[PDB]
Amino acid sequence: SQITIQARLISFESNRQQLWKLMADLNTPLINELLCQLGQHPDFEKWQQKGKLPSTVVSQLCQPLKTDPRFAGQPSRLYMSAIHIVDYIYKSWLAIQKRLQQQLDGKTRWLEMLNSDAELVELSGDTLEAIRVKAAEILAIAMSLSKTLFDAYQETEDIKSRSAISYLLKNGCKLTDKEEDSEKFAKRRRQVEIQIQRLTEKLISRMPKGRDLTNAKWLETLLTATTTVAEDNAQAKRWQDILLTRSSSLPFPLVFETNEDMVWSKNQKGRLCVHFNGLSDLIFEVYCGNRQLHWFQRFLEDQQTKRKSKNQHSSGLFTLRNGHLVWLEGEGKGEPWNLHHLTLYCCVDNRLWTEEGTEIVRQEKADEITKFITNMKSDTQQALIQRKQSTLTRINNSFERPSQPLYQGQSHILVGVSLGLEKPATVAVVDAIANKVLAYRSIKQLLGDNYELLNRQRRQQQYLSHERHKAQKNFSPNQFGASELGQHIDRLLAKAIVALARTYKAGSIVLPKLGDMREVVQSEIQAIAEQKFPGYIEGQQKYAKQYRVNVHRWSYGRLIQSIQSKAAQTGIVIEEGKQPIRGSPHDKAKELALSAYNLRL
Amino acid sequence: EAPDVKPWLFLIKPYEGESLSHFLGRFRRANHLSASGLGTLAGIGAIVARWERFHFNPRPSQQELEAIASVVEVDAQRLAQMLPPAGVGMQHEPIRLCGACYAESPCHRIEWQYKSVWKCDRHQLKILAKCPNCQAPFKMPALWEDGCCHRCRMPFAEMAKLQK
Amino acid sequence: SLSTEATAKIVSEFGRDANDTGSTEVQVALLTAQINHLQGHFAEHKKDHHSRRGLLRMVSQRRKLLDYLKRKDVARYTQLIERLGLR
RNA sequence: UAAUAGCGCCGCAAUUCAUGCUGCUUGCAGCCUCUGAAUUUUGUUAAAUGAGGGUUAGUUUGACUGCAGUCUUGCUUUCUGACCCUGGUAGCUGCUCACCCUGAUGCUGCUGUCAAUAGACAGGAUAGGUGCGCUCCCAGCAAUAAGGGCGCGGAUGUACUGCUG
Repeated sequence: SQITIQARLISFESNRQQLWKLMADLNTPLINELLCQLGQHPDFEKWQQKGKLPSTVVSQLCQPLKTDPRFAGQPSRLYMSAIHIVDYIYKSWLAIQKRLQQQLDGKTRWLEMLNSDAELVELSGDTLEAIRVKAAEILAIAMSLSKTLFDAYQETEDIKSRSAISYLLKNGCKLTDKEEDSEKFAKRRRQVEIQIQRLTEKLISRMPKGRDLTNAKWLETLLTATTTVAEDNAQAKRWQDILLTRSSSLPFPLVFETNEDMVWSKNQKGRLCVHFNGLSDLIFEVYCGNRQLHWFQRFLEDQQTKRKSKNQHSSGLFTLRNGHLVWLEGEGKGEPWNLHHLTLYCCVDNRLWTEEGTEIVRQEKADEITKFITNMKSDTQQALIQRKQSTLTRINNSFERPSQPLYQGQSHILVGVSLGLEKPATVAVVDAIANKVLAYRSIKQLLGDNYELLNRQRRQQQYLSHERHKAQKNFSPNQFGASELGQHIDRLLAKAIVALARTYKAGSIVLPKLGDMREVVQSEIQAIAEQKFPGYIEGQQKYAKQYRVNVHRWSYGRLIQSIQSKAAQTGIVIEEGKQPIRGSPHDKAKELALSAYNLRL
Repeated sequence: EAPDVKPWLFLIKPYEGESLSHFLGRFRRANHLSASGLGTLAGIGAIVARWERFHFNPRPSQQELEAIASVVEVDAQRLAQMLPPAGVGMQHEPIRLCGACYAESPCHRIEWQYKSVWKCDRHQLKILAKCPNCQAPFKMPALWEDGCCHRCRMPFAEMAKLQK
Repeated sequence: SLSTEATAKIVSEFGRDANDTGSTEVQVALLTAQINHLQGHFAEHKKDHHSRRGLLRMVSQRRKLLDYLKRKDVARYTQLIERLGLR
């Protein structure tokens, strides 16, 4: 449901320079608090096993750095911004590492389980029919299915008769009469080996890096490498890998996770202003287009409404949720605080705009807070329960807000969206009780006046990829791509799909479980290419470049998110299902929506 | 059909220290094979055309040497003796020659490519890296068909007289 | 790259003879002269990517020439390191 | 002079139905006047796409209250228009070249005038090849993909853009 809106902040130099000095000084303990985990912390491998960072460890590394002679000059809210960012860095990276570990194991199982029909006969000492009969018994026992069969191979080895359980699993949890081609099986088993290899490589990841602004390592390395002689090829390359590294120009943003830690006001000139907790001397002026101003007026109205009411209304329902203050990169020459541009990005929960939507968040938080208090039931823990119960009481007192009746769709009408390489979207609206398609749309309809933009995107990707190649050979800085055009097209389709869902009173939009299509294609094309260029690895990589590149450029996750966002701002439910391997783009969309309807029970 | 013959090739016996590039080169002259033909017969594909150039960037694996062993009738453990021992760094750019010993055994010895070798100890002579008369660099050891310089046609055995 | 006079000056000082057109002493010294003129520009023009390619090549050649000389003759190597101010 | 072919787009033409068009049998009959899918065709002062590099806190897509009245901000991006340029000297620096053959995701390609030297002057995004483009093709160059040939000097214990500038 959340959105991010933005404004540039304007102030006189003294204020934009003082804030830069604090952020160039704050950017450094964001580096030192990474290193205090990256190599200093002894428990680190226990966290990599569990997949989660302990909720207090970054604060317990930061608390003694608050008096460090290098870091002591900063407000209490700038240290909380440091702790926030470093918590979110590790809390992300450990959660990436854990899903990779789980995938590697979850296929190391399957590379053991996957056997040819002849190997099952040898391993069982029995007929492939005896295996078909035992596979029929195992389905009769089971009737969670695929997991239950995996568990019944992980348990219940059963005098190697788990051979028949692998026979079900390789057949997609079904009986098969046909006996398989050993060349097709060799390609299949090789794809798993490739996925296993690729996972054992990706299992090791570069320990998350800090944004060093100082150039000190680079300058020290330059004067070392030019005046001294390396003792090894490894040392001479270690200096090369440092000297090639581009250094950052921007400090990490400030994060203000409490909405009240931004204070709003109106300037004499009638313009809006803002100030931050601990920087309450530095008034900043808001500059934003009238297409976004209504939120910045709402910020000040939410604040005035609470202050006019003796704090009896809660910022648990303030339209602003959190702010990220960032320096966007400028152009040309000048001091960093005169060259770059302070920009304030406000997280906003869009459903807090209206009274009917605010009531949803009131019920959502009142249920979550009630459960929290009953799960809790020590000294400061009682003070925390005072924060919570003052919220649980205050959240019932309403802000005066715009009214708009909630959208309601028919529980039987669904929009199916089918994504692919040639057709980025294609739509079928199904009445699932009639089994009747109400409408279909192809791309030429689904973004209408804008259909020239798909042809533009394909021209621009091809044109600009060649210009980047020509530019790199000359060391030109000019490096451009179609990324913002692809982002616009994915947003045009997201608006049109939801406008169509509203038009037909659909209860939900259905999006495919595409999963990691990029890795799957990379393994399939490799297992095939190894049969056509054996030993010539450069020829294996050249086999289907344009197909592999087009799959790595395929924006399916960004279109899926663009539709999710616009649907949840409108109130339409999102649902999911398996996308058919065969059929036209329409048939894919039709069967996808009907499948998601069948999954209701 | 054949009258009771056993399937065969022109097998060759390896010399006391020749390089895998040189041995494969002799094998594919004893039988008339191309480098990609020998790789195809062994079932390892285009790999052989690296090994003849000493392009051991990914090193010869146990499974690839066993595939070659099934063609050339030399076991994988005797094929491994025609490659550098574990951690002995070789160089695959300048092909190098003793020439004094090439009269005692016409072969390219693997040891002349080691980064640690600068003189032949049997003869106490500096190793060559180009033809002593015309300064031409030697062909890859698989191509040592004539046993002489390819430009000025001076025998490798006569380069014994022109070194150190 | 160096002026004509500057090459002639360097080769006449590190060369064992006026006809010593390409000894390791000469080559390493010339590379050292280039590198000493390129670090003064590359420390200032930090955006000049095309010159970091030139520097990293030119330092890596110097090291190969020095490693070759070290094994060939340690006395020549020691004198050359002194005369070029390297460590 | 040349650019025949291949590949990707753009419509134009059908041919086959529907997500469309007439009926009531709310699912059939019927056709292509629209709006759309699929195949196949085309290169017709047909039609439609059409990347030389740059320029505005630009306009419209906005909020609230019963389609009328108030308030309104200049954020981040995608197009369509329009206009401008096709650059100037003052240093620093990378790469490339003895000389040849093959010729690469190599460079170059507009109109007019003067020279017919390789370059100036004045116009200009129509700018080599086709309806429009390419790593494809044609023409010239090719040392600055790569491989091979090979001259004289330096080094020659594996280093050698290391010489011929």
